[PDB]
Order: sequence, then structure tokens, then C-alpha cells
Amino acid sequence: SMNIYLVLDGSDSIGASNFTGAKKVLVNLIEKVASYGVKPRYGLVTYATYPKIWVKVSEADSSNADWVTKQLNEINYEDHKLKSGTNTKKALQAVYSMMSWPGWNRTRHVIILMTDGLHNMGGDPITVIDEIRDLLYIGKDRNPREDYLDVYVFGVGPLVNQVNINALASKKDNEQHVCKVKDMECLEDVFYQMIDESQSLSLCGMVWEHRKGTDYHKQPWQAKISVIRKGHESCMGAVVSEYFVLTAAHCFTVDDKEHSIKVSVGGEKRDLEIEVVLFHPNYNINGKKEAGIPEFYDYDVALIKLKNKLKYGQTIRPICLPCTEGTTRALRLPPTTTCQQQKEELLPAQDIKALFVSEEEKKLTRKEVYIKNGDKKGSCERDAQYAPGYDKVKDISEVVTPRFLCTGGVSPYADPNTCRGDSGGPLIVHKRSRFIQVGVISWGVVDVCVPAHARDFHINLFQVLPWLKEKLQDEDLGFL
Ligand SMILES: [Co+2]
Ligand code: NA
Ligand code: NA
Ligand code: NA
Ligand code: NA
Ligand code: NA
Ligand code: NA
Repeated sequence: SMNIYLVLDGSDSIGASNFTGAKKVLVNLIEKVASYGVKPRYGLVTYATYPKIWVKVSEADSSNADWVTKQLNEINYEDHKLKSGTNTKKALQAVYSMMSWPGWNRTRHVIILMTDGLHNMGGDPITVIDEIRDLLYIGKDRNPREDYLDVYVFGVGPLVNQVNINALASKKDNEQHVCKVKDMECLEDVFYQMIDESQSLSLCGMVWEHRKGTDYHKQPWQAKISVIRKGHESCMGAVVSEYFVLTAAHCFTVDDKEHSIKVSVGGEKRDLEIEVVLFHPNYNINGKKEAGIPEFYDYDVALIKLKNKLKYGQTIRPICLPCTEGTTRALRLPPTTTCQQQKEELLPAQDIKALFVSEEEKKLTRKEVYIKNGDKKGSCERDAQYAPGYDKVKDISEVVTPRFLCTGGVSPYADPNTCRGDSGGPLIVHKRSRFIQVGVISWGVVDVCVPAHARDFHINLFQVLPWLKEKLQDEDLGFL
């Protein structure tokens, strides 16, 4: 159990702009905490001469991040009256009341005070902190219980009184509880002190976003696949479970032997041995030659089972898959959510904002693209006619099957294109600060590694669920 008390100074010395800027920090914090699957109870208070309680931890809805964010969004600077006075002591007493009781010992409390430190009314606020520690039994028995209280003070504005701010904040070794609101480095560090990374290692679609992170931290699911032959093959894939990596089927052939295939993940120097490659049963690159389709990429997906089981860390984590309980939670939806509901959320009938990862000279970079899933879909699919060897295709819909998603082009925006080395990699949608894989990079019209018909096709994972569900049934992913 965790309670977070957001206390915002709305006095005259703060000003409208900085007050709004301060709320932004709070909105972003609530969102990041939620993205970790953590559900604390929130308290929300604004103050000047007197405090105004907007949300109390005792309220049932106080643990509903969307509802709290809504409340915070509705708060207007002018709502808090009597701005000529600043009584920080009273603001903290409002928090004390929320902790008061007219398994308390298991609740951890976090106070986040945003002020310039210029209280001009009431006594010394430090006194209330002392009452709070006594109330929560902290610093009483050396069972110190210091872990149960954290007082963060974010200095707002250019004219801040550092002494008063330092006085109220917690003082814990190897930790920082004071930050200037504009100091983005400091604020960032605060988050990682507050939330326990360990409780979220089993979460799919998670990324450690800290400024010190590497390419492996920013794309933890990314797997590099090597096939040594004839020329050597280079493909990308995504970790979907402790034993499996999802990639494209065309990256391999029935002639490739297990030992000739190596996988690399997490920025580790070593390569990983595979047990076997599971091609989608319906994949047959030569199945439509008669129809004028030299290479048929329908059902172009394959699952690589690794010899050794992976352990999830900050550089090796699974991406979320469509229609699984993991994705439902990542999207913060109720347990009664359906595959169709997930589909409507992730792949609506319109231009969908998405991304894929590309290796550009030892470095991984995200490329933003748009999935044409609206009435712009046909135009994208038809451009498949300009693809090499597809000039004599009778019905283009026979090559561009219902299994494909389409990206690339100049509308609505100039989309970047996938390169040969990106083949097999995941096509991703970013939602609720989480990453969900909706497709597998399959093939393109033009090798641009540009023309308006330079489209890229990906296998829609929603269209191969029966197979995914079957091959991953024992991976504890909880398919719906
Ligand atoms: Co003031
Ligand atoms: Na709401
Ligand atoms: Na003690
Ligand atoms: Na950890
Ligand atoms: Na480390
Ligand atoms: Na669920
Ligand atoms: Na679909």
C-alpha cells in the first residue's frame, strides 16, 4: 500500500504559468507511476492562506489514476483564493489529517510539495513533519521505519528560498529529495527512488527510460538474428517470452541448420543457441507462383525457441502481444476486456501512429510510421504492384492478403521505410507508456536503403492469433 500526497502552492509568488507547469510535472508523474502497474492512493491539495483538498486518500476513486489526473486537469490557478497569504504549515496539516485515524503500519507515504519555500503565515512547517513521523512511528525504535515516509520538495520558480525547501525534505543517504522543478535530471532520478523496479520485471512492453540508458535499455525486447550460410542473413526479432523470439519466416529456410542460427539480446557480447525454429504452418514462399507471385509472404512469421531460458532485466524484457492478459493490463483495461476490444483500441479504422526499430551503424533508433488502416488502406495496398516481380500479378489482393498491415508513403506524413536488416522486427504501437507489438516486418515495395509508392507490409499479429496461442500456450502469457 502506497499513498502519494500532491501539495501545490497556489499563492501569488508562484504565478499562473509556473502553477500550470507544476501541474504538468504531477500529471506526468501519475502517468509514469501508472505505467509501472503501481496503484497508489492519491491526495491532492492546493494552498495559499488556506488549503483546498481536491482529492483525499480515503476516497475510493483516489487510486484511480485517470480520475485523479482528471481532477488535477480541472484545477485552475484562479480557483484557489486568498493568494496574498502562504501557509505551508496548514497545507501539511491537511496531509496529517489524511494519515490520521479517528494495517496502517504497512502503508508507505510519499509527500510531494511544490512551492518556492516562502511561507509568510502560520508557524514553522517542519513541526508538522515531526508530528507525522510520530504518528507513523518513524525514528522511534532502532525498527526505524524510515522507508515508510518520503518528503520531496520541488522548488518552483526562479526566486526560491533553498534553505526552507531543504529543511522540509527527507534526508536519506544516497538519495536526493530536493529538486528544482526545471531540473529534469533531478526529477527523473526522483522517480526511480520512489518506484520499485523489481515489482515490474514481469511486465511486458516496459522500457527503462532514464537518460543514462543505452540502446538496449530503450529497446529491451529487440533481438538480432544471424544465419550463417551462400551469403549470410541478418534479421531482427522481438522477445515475447522467456523462451521465445518472434520474427519473420522468410529469414530462414528448411535448409538452414539450427547451429547456423544465432540470436543476440540485451547488449550481451555472447550469442544464444536456439533449439528450433517454428514456422507458421501456412507459410509457403512458393505457393502462388502460378498466380504470378514469385515470392508469397502470406503468414510470414516464425517463433524461435531458445536453448536456454532468458531472465528479464533492464536490458532484456518481453514486448506485449495482442489479445493477452498482459496487454489488457498494460492498457489499464478491466479483466473482462475482449480480443475485439483490444483490436479496436490498438488497430482502429484509421491512420495509426506506430514505430519500428532500425539498426543504423551499431545504433538502434525508433522510426515513426503510420499504419493505413482507414479508407487510405486500399491505396497503400495497391502500390504493391510496383514491387519487384509483382508486375504481372492478376489480382493484387492475392499477394496482399488479409494478413497484412501497411505503412510507408507521403500521406498523412512522410513515412520512413524499413531496411533489409530490419526484416522480422516488430511493428509497434505505443500506448499508456507501454509498448505493444501489432505486427512483424515482412516486405517492401522499394528497397530505399523516396517514391510515394514506397510501402512496407507487416504481418498483422491479430491475424495469426490461433497459431501464436497454440505455440505459446505454455509460456504463461495468458492469451484470451
Ligand atoms: Co507565496
Ligand atoms: Na475518469
Ligand atoms: Na531510530
Ligand atoms: Na531490479
Ligand atoms: Na546495471
Ligand atoms: Na486481466
Ligand atoms: Na484486425
